Amino acid sequence: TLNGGITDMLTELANFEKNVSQAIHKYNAYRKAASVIAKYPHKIKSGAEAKKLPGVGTKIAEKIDEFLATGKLRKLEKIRQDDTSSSINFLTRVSGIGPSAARKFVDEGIKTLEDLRKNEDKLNHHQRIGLKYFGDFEKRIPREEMLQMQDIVLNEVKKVDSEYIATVCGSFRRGAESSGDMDVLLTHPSFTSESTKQPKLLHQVVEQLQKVHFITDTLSKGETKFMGVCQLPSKNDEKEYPHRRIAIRLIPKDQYYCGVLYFTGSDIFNKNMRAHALEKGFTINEYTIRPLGVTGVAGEPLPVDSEKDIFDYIQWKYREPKDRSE
DNA sequence: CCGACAGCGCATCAGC
DNA sequence: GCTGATGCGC
DNA sequence: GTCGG
Ligand SMILES: O=c1ccn([C@H]2C[C@H](O)[C@@H](COP(=O)(O)NP(=O)(O)OP(=O)(O)O)O2)c(=O)[nH]1
Ligand SMILES: [Cl-]
Ligand SMILES: [Cl-]
Ligand SMILES: [Cl-]
Ligand SMILES: [Cl-]
Ligand SMILES: [Mg+2]
Ligand code: NA
Ligand code: NA
Repeated sequence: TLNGGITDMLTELANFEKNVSQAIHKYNAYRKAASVIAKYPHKIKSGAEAKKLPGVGTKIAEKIDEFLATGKLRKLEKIRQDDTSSSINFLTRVSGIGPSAARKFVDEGIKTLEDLRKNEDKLNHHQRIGLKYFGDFEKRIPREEMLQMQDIVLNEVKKVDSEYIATVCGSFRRGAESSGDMDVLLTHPSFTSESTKQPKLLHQVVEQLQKVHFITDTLSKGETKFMGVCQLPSKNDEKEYPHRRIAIRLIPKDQYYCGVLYFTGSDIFNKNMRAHALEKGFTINEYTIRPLGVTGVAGEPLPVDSEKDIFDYIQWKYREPKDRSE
């Protein structure tokens, strides 16, 4: 946190652009600016010293100069005072409600937690669960809790079928001391890029996790992706753990390294890496890395046997998960 | 300038 | 019912 | 909002 103030300001700017102006590129520019300034190993002394970083342009440079001078940003003062903005911004904190739905509620005059609660009949399922656990979802997960959750998830998966491999990814895999949610990569040998020799693969696991009351709620669910709610069991007389977001992603087993690379993140590191891929003439997704032909179209999956081969293809030295926290 | 800016699964709706 | 577009999240 | 060509 050499520049906690600056990166905070840009995050806020990013959030405003995304949630209020629905200007998704401004949002990503601000987020890239914050990321790169966050790993910059010096206390920034000026807008111009910042301009030197890539992703920091002129507009962001003046803003940073303004911030270093006054301790703030007037553009943000105004935004904070603007009732309709703060309301829309607030509503997009409920899982399942984004910039559009938030703006639509605020039009109807639904602009607070109280308002949301008494208009529940107006929410889709996801939004309704998001609201249920609003408070809990605001809380981070200490890694110590993640270790307990991991041990539950992996042991219950092994119980359904010892063939499953479940790998906790996301910020946990990058060694963070706390995580927003839990992201779990799932593989079984019956599901490859060549075939689905068994159905319900994800269902079974979800079912087993619900049966032991680990999974309490479902936000959305398909054949290969689950997003719902879970809870550590508490002890006698013991106060309950908060409810936690959980993602479970079933990926073809012969496509694990591309899968674990994707799910390990961070989201900004994934973006940078994939952008660099395109520059090298490749496209990377959670399944494969493919070459782009002159025409532009993606070719056939290159052979991959380690996270590192993907790094090799695009001429990046390997970065351990802990160093992918952008 | 000016186009590109990562990639995609699931829920919901429109239009048929 | 379907596909295609959009919203929302990982 | 920023950047590469
Ligand atoms: O826009 C996204 C979002 C997520 N992802 C990936 C990478 C990421 O680490 C993973 C899990 O997504 P999260 O939303 O859980 N972010 P993360 O786990 O890295 O941080 P945290 O959970 O601690 O808030 O899925 C993307 O590639 N693009
Ligand atoms: Cl934009
Ligand atoms: Cl400010
Ligand atoms: Cl792979
Ligand atoms: Cl693919
Ligand atoms: Mg996570
Ligand atoms: Na720059
Ligand atoms: Na939200």
